[PDB]
Order: sequence, then C-alpha cells, then structure tokens
Amino acid sequence: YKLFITEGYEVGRVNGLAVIGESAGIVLPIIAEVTPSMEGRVIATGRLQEIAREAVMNVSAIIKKYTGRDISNMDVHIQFVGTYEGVAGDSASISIATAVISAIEGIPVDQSVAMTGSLSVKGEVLPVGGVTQKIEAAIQAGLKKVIIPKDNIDDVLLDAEHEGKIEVIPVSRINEVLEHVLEDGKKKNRLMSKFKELELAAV
Amino acid sequence: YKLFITEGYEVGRVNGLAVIGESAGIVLPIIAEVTPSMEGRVIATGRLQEIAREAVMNVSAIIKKYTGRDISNMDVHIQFVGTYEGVAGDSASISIATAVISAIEGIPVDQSVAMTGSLSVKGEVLPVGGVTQKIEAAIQAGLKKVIIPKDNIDDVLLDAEHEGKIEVIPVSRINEVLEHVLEDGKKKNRLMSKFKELELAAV
Amino acid sequence: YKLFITEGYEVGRVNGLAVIGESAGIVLPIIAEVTPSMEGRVIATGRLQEIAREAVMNVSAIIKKYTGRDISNMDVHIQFVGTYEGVAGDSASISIATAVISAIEGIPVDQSVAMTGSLSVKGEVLPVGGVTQKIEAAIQAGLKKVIIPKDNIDDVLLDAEHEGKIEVIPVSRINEVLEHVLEDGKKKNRLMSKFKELELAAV
Amino acid sequence: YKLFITEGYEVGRVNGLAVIGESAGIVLPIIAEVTPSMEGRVIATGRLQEIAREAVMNVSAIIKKYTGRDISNMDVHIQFVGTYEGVAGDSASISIATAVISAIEGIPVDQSVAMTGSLSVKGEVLPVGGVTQKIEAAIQAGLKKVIIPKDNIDDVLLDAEHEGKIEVIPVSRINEVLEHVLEDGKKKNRLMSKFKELELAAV
Amino acid sequence: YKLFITEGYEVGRVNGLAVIGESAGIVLPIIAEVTPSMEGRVIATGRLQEIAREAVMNVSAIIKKYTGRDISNMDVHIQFVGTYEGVAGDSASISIATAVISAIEGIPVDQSVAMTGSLSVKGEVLPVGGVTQKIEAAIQAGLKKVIIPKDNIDDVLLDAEHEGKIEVIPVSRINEVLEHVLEDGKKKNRLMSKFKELELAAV
Amino acid sequence: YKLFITEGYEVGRVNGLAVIGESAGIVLPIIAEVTPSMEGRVIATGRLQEIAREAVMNVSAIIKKYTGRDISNMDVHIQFVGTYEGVAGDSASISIATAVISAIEGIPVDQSVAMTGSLSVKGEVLPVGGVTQKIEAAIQAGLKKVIIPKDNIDDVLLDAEHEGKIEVIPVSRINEVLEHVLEDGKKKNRLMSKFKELELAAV
Ligand SMILES: [Ca+2]
Ligand SMILES: [Ca+2]
Ligand SMILES: [Ca+2]
Ligand SMILES: [Ca+2]
Ligand SMILES: [Ca+2]
Ligand SMILES: [Ca+2]
Ligand SMILES: [Ca+2]
Ligand SMILES: [Ca+2]
Ligand SMILES: [Ca+2]
Ligand SMILES: [Ca+2]
Ligand SMILES: [Ca+2]
Ligand SMILES: [Ca+2]
Repeated sequence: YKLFITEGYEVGRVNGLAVIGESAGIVLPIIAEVTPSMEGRVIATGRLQEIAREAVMNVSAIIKKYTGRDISNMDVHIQFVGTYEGVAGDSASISIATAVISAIEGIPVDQSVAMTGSLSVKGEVLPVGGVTQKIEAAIQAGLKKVIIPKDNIDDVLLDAEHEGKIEVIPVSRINEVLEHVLEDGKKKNRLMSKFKELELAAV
Repeated sequence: YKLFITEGYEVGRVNGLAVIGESAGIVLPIIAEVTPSMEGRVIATGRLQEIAREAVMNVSAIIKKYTGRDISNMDVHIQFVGTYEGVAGDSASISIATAVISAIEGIPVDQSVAMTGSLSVKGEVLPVGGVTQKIEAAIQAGLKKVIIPKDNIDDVLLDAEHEGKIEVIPVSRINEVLEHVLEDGKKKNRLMSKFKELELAAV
Repeated sequence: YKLFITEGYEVGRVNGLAVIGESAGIVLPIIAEVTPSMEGRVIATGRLQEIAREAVMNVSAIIKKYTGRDISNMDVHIQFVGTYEGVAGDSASISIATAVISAIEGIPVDQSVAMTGSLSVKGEVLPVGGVTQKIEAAIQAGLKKVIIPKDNIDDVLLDAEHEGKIEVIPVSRINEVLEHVLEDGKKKNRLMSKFKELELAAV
Repeated sequence: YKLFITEGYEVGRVNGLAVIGESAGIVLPIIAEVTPSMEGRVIATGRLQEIAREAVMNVSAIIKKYTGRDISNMDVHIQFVGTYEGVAGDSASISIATAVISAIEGIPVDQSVAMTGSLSVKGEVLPVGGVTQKIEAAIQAGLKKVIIPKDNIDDVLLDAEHEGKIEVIPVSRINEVLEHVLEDGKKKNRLMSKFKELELAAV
Repeated sequence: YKLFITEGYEVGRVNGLAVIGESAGIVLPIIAEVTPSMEGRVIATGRLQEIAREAVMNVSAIIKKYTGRDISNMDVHIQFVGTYEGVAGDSASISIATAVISAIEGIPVDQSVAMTGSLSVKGEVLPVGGVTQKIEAAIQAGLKKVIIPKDNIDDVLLDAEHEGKIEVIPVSRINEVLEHVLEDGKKKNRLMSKFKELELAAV
Repeated sequence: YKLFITEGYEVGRVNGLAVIGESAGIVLPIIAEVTPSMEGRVIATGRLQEIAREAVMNVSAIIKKYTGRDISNMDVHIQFVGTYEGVAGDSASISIATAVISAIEGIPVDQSVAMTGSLSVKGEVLPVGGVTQKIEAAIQAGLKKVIIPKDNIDDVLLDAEHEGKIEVIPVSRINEVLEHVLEDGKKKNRLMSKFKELELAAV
C-alpha cells in the first residue's frame, strides 16, 4: 500500500515533502479540514504539531487580509499522513498552507504535484533544506511535478536518470503555488483574483 | 478469559485490530466514553496515547462539521483493552473514531465486526499495514466480519482454510463503516442522514 | 507485621489483588487521596504507575458523567502498599477505581472484601488473569469475600480445603462493587442513586 | 566522625532508620530542602530515589489538603546522609515526610528522636520490617527516643541491656510524629492545629 | 540557501540578531503582517512567542500614542525565520517592533541593516546582551550596517579583521532606527513627522 | 550593560525591587505608558502580568477618585525590564503604581530611589516580603535611597558594611512615595495638592 495519491484532484490534501533523518526525502501528505469553532483552534498532534501551527497561523494572515474568510472563528485540523520518527518538516510548510486554502475554499488540489517551501506571513515562499532529496522522493513516488522555492533552484542536483523524470517548478509566492495545483474552474478564478493583490503588494 | 466480545451490540466499544511485533495480528478492543468538561481533553494513557489523540482529533472534525455535536466541550476518554508491549496501532485508528461516535450518539456497535484503517480529517478511510495478519487475528477470535480500507484489498492473502471464515468488507469512507457496524434503528437513521453530506462532499 | 487490614471500614483503602511472577497471588492494598490542584494530576510512582493512571482516568470518566464531581480539578494520589519486584497488576484496576471513589465521597470501604478486575470507561468490570491465584492470596490473608469479574467465574479452581473459605462475588459493573464494599448509610444511598443511571445505561 | 546529630533541633533533618543487608539496622539521616520551581520536581538520586519519590508524593497530599502549601510549585530536594550498598529503606519513609514538613514550615526537628514507618497518603503510619534491628541501631547511635508504627509494637524484642536504653513511641498518624519531634512554639502550634482535621478524619 | 536577504528593501521584514546557546550570534529575520481582526490578537508560535508578545505590545503603545493607527483592532502576525533550539532573543526585540511598523505603514525596510535592542513602551532602545557576538553574525551574513543600543557601545570588541567590515550605528530611540532602515520617500517623511513628538517627549 | 538607570529623572520609569528564587533581591525596573483606548485595557505580558493588573487596577481607583483622570478610557502598558525565571514580585507593586502616575502626569521619577511595597486601593502602602534582600540589591546597583513600607522597618537587617550605603525611607501612603521620587516643580505641586485629600482621608 501507499499513503499518497499520485494522480487526480482532492480537496484539502497536498503531497508535501519532508526529510527523515538528515537527508532522506519522503512524501508527506497533509490533509486539512476546517470547521466552525462551536475563537478557533489549530488542532494537530504529534512531532510536527509546531510546523502545523506555524503554517496555519501564517496562512491565516493572508486568508484574512486577501480573501476575508473569518478563519479566526474556525477550527483548523491538520493531519500528517504516515507517522515517522525523526521527520524534519518545512517551517511554515507551504503544503500545509495550501491544504488549508483548498479545504476552506472547497477547491481540489492536483495530487500529481508535490511541493516544499516555507510560507511567509506576507505570502512569499521562502527557501528550505534538502530540496534535491525531497525531489528524489517525489520521483520515487511517481509524481509528475514538484514546486520548490525559487531560491532553492541552484540546490537541485539530480542523476541524469532522475533528471527528466519530474518537472521542477520554482515559485516566489503562494499564488503561483495555487496556480499550478488548484483545479481550473470558476472557484479557482474567483480565488486567484482575490490573491492578485498579494502579488501586486509583493512585487 | 477473553478481552473482546464476539457477538452482540455495545455502546462505545469496537473490536479494532493491531499488530504486535512486526507481523502478529491482535484484536485490540477500544472503549470510549465522552463526558462534560466540567475546553475538552482527550484522556488516554500508555503506549498508544498518540494514536488515540490522532483518532479523536480527526473524528472531532467530522463530528463538528456534519453532526454539530459540541465535542470541543467534552472530555473524550479512550481505553485500549489489553496492554501489550510492542503494539503498532493504526494511525488515527478508525476503531477509535467509531467508538467515539458510538459513545456520543448512544448507538451500539456490532461486536462481530472487527475493523482496521486510518481516519482522515475529511472522513476517508486510508490504508494501513498488516491487513492479512489483522484479518487472521479476527478469524482466530471468532469474529464474523472485518472492515478494511478499500486500498488494502489487494493486500489480503489468506490460507484456503482461513478464506471463507470471515467476510472482508472494503470501505472508502467512515459512513460505510457506520452503516455496517451500528445497530439499525431511529438513532442510526438520523445519524446516517447527517453523514450523507460527507459522502456527497467526498465523491 | 501485615500491610493489609482484614476487617473494618476505611476511607480510601481497598484490598486489591495482584500477581507476582507468573502465578503467585498477593494482596495489594491501594490507598487513595484526592486534593485540590492548587488542572489536576494523577500522582503515583513506581512500577505500577501506568495502571494507576489507567484506573484513575477511567474512573474519572464515570465520576464526571454520573456524580458530577469536578475530579479534573483535583490531584489524585495513588499508593500501592508493599513494594514488590515483578508485580503484574490489573489493567485499570477496579481496586484503584474504588479507592478513588471512596476517597472523593468520604465513604469507607469494607476491608474484609478483596477485589480484582479492570474498570472500563463505561463502568463495566472486565476480566483479568490469575483469578484463582488471587483468590488464594485473599484466603491466606484471612479475607472474607472476593469480588471478581463475572466473566472469570469459570476460571476459579480451588482445593476443597480452600473452597468454602471465602465468598466469591462475581460482578458486571462498578455499582455492584460499591454495593458490596461501601459502608451502609446516607452517603452510600446518595451515591448509589447517582450510579443507578450507569446501570440503566449499561443494561 | 558521625553522619547523624544526636541532640538539638535542626530544620529539615530527621534521623531515619533503615536496614542494610537483610537485618542490620542503620541510622539513615535525611535532609530535605524545598525551593521555588523557577511544576515542581522531587529531586533525589541514588539507590533510594524511589522511596524519596514515594514519601514526597504522599506527604504532598497531606500538605495540600490540610496545610494549603502549594508544594506542587516547589522543588523538593531529598538527601540521604551516608551512602551504603544494599540499603533497604521504609516505603514512603516517615522520616522523609517529616523532613519535608520541617523544611517547608521552618520548624526544627529533635535530633534525639529516630523514627521508622511508612506514610500513607491519608496521613496514617503503616508498619515496616526490621523494627528491632532499627531500634538497636538507634541505641548504638546514642539516640533517646524512637518512633515506630503502632502495628509494630509486638515486633520489638530487645536484650535486657538494650531495653531501657531508648524510649519506644508507637504512633498511628503523622501528627503524633510531629507532636513528638517538632520544636515547641508558635509555629508548631499553628501547624498542629491545621493537622488536627487529619486526626479527626482518621479516627 | 539562506534565510535572510542581505540587500534591498522589503515590507515587514527585518534582519534581527539573536544568540543561540550562550554566545553564538545568529541573524534572526522577522517577518510581520497586520490584518483586520474580523479585539486584535498577537499571533505567534514557538519558543520565542513571549518576545513577540512583548515587542508587539510595546510597539502598540507608541503606534497608538503617536501615529493613531487602531492597532488594537488588528491581528499582528509575527514570524521568526529559521527555527533553532536554544535561541535567546532580545526582550521586546526592536527588530519585531520595526517589522510591525513597516507592515502597518507599508514602508519597506533596508535588508542590509541588522539590529538588536529592546523597545521600551516609551520608544527608547534599551541595552541587550551578546552585542559583539550578534555583530559578528551580521558580518558573517554579509550585512552592511548594524544598529545597537547606545548603552552597548562599550560592549563591542571585534577582531581587526572584523572591525571595519560593518558600520555600527548606536541608537537611543526608535525613531533613529526608523531613520536608518526605512526607505526614503513621502511615506517615511510623513511617519517620521509623527514620531518627532516621541523624540521631543524623550529628550 | 545594565537594565536600570541609577541617577536622573525619567517619565514612567521606576526602579522597583523584587525577589528571584526564595531570597535573592533584584532591581526590577518598570516602564509604563498610557495611551487612548482607540474601554481601556491593562496591557502586560509574561510571568508578572497578574501583578501588573493588580497594581494598575488599584492605582486606577486612587487616580479616578483624587485626580479625576479618566484612566478607564486609557490603555495602560506595563513593561518589566529584564526577564527572569522565578521572579516573585510585590502584590499590587507600588513601583508599577508610581510608574503609571508618572506616565499619566508627565512628571519624571528619580531613578536613584528604589522602592518596594504593595498599593492598597485606598492609597496605603502595605508590607511585603524580602525587604532586606531587596535593599541589598538596591545597594549593589548603586542606588541612593530605598522606599519601604513602614510596617517592614523592623525587617531590615543589613551588614555594617551595607548599612550606611543607602537611605531607607519608610512610608505609610502613596503620597509620601510621590513626595520622595517625583521631580520638584509646578506639575508635582499640583498633583500633590490633589493627593492631599487621600492623606486626610487615611489619617
Ligand atoms: Ca520538462
Ligand atoms: Ca521547470
Ligand atoms: Ca462471504
Ligand atoms: Ca467482501
Ligand atoms: Ca458461601
Ligand atoms: Ca458467590
Ligand atoms: Ca521509658
Ligand atoms: Ca513507650
Ligand atoms: Ca565606517
Ligand atoms: Ca558608527
Ligand atoms: Ca542616612
Ligand atoms: Ca531613614
């Protein structure tokens, strides 16, 4: 069996990438759900709960500012698929941020696209460690594309055999992430139009 | 003596399945109780407390979203029946999730049906390891049926003698689990109607 | 000297039974005290601290649900009388649960009645191992009665000489335990009336 | 040189008694200090650290309940004076409990009075082994009095020559211990008045 | 890769300096965002959340008093770039305060200028520890200037080789910080004019 | 470096004194600022926030009654200079109360005068613990005078070498505190005249 889906579109699920030990890449899928608070909490458990809190708090800033969803009155549940000892995750992981946006908006995410990077509270995608090793894991999982922070482009060093097996997509900002992974449609168009101001503000 | 019941309907009790060591299956009954918080806590102890937290947090998302029970203001007590060294449980175990739903709703669970799988925060049943070995344990305990994640169907490899001794029921979603194990009646009908939106959302 | 009392009524003290090594029964008295938390902690130490946590967490569920004592804001101190290497205790020991109820309610427990069994979070008394050997220890200590889980009744096999020396009382539920060991009186009546709903719910 | 003081009053120091090997008594002085936690810890090391934890946890129950000191937010340091291989200490040693009370209250303890016994979480003094041999050690150290659990009174068997050399004081409860060893004064009066409810509750 | 930018102007981002362990300096970039509250919260997580609360509360005082922004009805998100164990940050870090002002005003901060210091609620820059070591980190990161509290000027002791590699700028007050790091322009002029009263009040 | 100023007059800043651990004195400067509320809040964070709330609420009573400042429509920011683990502050610390009065009135406080004491809602200065140890800290910091509650005068016990290094000023009431620390001038005269009724009422 496998804990990631390699093709198709799913709401609230993103193929993130992380490292186990010092150097081994893994596909680390994230599933998010948002609910009414019945003040909202970030609900997460385990070794990566701090990363979940970082990502959810940072994405909440951009959601409030640019989309106007009252995420402060929602509970946000973050699930990491596959428990591993010694996982090193991306600070403020963009995969978690993306899963939250997908969940709140009801817009499915392309499972063939893995991603790694850290979300700034301003909507920028900041560099992370282990990019080559994460890309390798994505290739071994049969994923088609991998989003990485633009500032990590020169960190990519793959074998000739692995090069060519995956499309590497460098990004500066969260809206480029959403452009590449969200399912095309009315909902996406509408959301992307709200995020345009983030791009205008950031350039 | 035995720590599982093999027939009849009980509130808040589910015959889960787990692995001890690398490969030996065990029946791992879960008993859950929900109480007023007198913010609610997940109350669990021992080697499997993290799995209990995962399952309770994930099921809380679907309970809040689809049933509107204020589970955030309840304490949720999870008990694993039978302490074993070296138990490997299902992440976000569906048996724990089911026991919690049964406890909150007061709808008994069929003890003749064992289950294994991991609950997503979206209500999906995700694949787990050791499915053949868990099925074997269910057969040795005299259980009639075993629910497994659909994605584990091709992981089943039983002897001719064991094949035929238990009905294997693959599932995609939590509501199918509840369909098969919850006692038929007004209460079930009412609950299943609330969970219908989960199925609509997930398909 | 002796570490158990064989007759009379004492608040917060119960003659539990356990096993040392594989098969030797022992009387294992438990003394409990509850205090204000000055969030409450289970305060216990030694080899059996996990069993103390299990029993206290499980009894807390029934105390909150049925009696409304704010046990969550109390510290609960569990003492095992007599340190032994290689003690195997009852999971969620009913003797610990009973001692806690006695301590919180100020209702003394009959020292002539030993007990063994595991408390479910629903208030059921679940079967345990070594029942014959525990009964033997109770007989050797000069105790008059021994409460055991009903599901262990067929596990009793005593010599003709030992048979007849102790009254074996099988139980299904915690309120039967309390019926047999708590001192008769206004306080007991009042508490038993609160626990009646547990019995109604469990039957 | 000697590791015990035989006369005078000292804060936080008690002449406990223990056994080395199977039968040889020793004077085992305890020194305790309480500090702010800067959740409080029991700080102890060596072969007897478990006994220190037992005694400190049990006395904490009575301190919280009857005196209202927030011992949960203090660190409690326990020192055993004289390291010996093969020391068998009293479970929940009353000497450790007494040293802690003396330290928290700033009321000195009479060094001419040795003691042995186990503290229950309810404030009772429970019987221990080796009482004759501990009394002998107290006599050889030149101590004037020895407190023992009342239930050990019939365990005393001294030579004619040793009989008569020490006053044996049997006790039921911790407040009798404190009555005999704490320095007379305003502080003692005040503390003894708080512990009166323990005696009322225990009789 | 690197987690700091060494040149250019960015809104809401400041190259702060901190210490890891006892003595090692690090560049600790801060990114801040302010949003509508949808009462405002300081939203921060991790080991340095208390410092973030201090800095945001202190800067809020000067923002309310001198600029009249209703920061009380904004959420203020603070992100520390790069998670490290054992970071010791500046109390009420001026880098956090500056990032908040930059974010609320939309005026970019010069990334070539690092800073360390503690903001008083009156707008003063108070001394901090580890100034030499922080300056060293700034030099190793390739930063051009470092702002330090004036009272730390005599704490600077750099090698001949490091001296000369960075401009050290001592400051008394927050407006001098803003003078040196904020991008020149209409927006800055306007803001600096509001802060002039702080300087008048503080001198 | 140092976190206190030892000479000169500063608005809103007071050299308070506190204890760390059980007995070590520290100089704990307080800085206060008052702003418009844009209902007013006490804005404080950290381990001492409750003391800040106490002091600000108590001083607000006397400010409203005797000076007529509408402090209810101001935010009051309290900053403790120097974070320490295990600080024990003065309940309703007079240093915090004084800093607030200084901030609201714009009258500087003499930094050479340290103080300790608790402010009553009636304007009295109530006794505190650790006075000798706080005085010692003031002496070690090079402060010239220390205000203490009159009822603590007999608690002072300094070495011959320390005696003589600081002027100890006992006080009954807040206006004596203000007499000794506020800068002489029109503003002070005016404020002291308003507080005269407090003294008349309290004598
Ligand atoms: Ca390509
Ligand atoms: Ca590409
Ligand atoms: Ca079949
Ligand atoms: Ca089937
Ligand atoms: Ca009989
Ligand atoms: Ca019977
Ligand atoms: Ca005598
Ligand atoms: Ca005697
Ligand atoms: Ca220069
Ligand atoms: Ca310079
Ligand atoms: Ca003088
Ligand atoms: Ca004087």
